[PDB]
Amino acid sequence: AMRVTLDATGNEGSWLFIQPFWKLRSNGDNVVVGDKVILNPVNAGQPLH
Amino acid sequence: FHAEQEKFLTCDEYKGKLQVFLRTTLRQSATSATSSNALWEVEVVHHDPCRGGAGHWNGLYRFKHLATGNYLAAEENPS
Ligand SMILES: O=P(O)(O)O[C@@H]1[C@H](O)[C@H](O)[C@@H](OP(=O)(O)O)[C@H](OP(=O)(O)O)[C@H]1O
Repeated sequence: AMRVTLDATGNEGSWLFIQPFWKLRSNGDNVVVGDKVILNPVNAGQPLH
Repeated sequence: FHAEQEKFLTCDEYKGKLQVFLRTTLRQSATSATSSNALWEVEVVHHDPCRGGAGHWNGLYRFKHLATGNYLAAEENPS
């Protein structure tokens, strides 16, 4: 896997796409509280596990 | 259309009785798998039998199979 850490300043590795985990949600739809999502790093490309 | 399985709700006769199921399709586009047996008419419950109109989230609904005319319902599972 690839490492996940906490950085005070931050960098491009903090960019995370929030993708729908349910088929009833599609890109461009508003995220509703209580929903299950996938946090996919933009550069790494592998979702948080 | 059940999105998670990407399948249409269909009612058809298997051996001698009508059963409700989700039909599996080999089409790449699941929504393109359209069949006449997967057509349902939406009925809004109203105190007036002859009155329809727009539905509401808090209202009651019935589903009628267009091809066969039966109504969707739930019964006891043998298992
Ligand atoms: O790609 P082709 O060679 O045109 O064949 C089509 C498709 O690939 C399936 O065989 C079938 O879908 P189902 O699995 O849903 O039967 C469809 O029938 P249809 O016309 O009844 O949709 C065919 O027309």
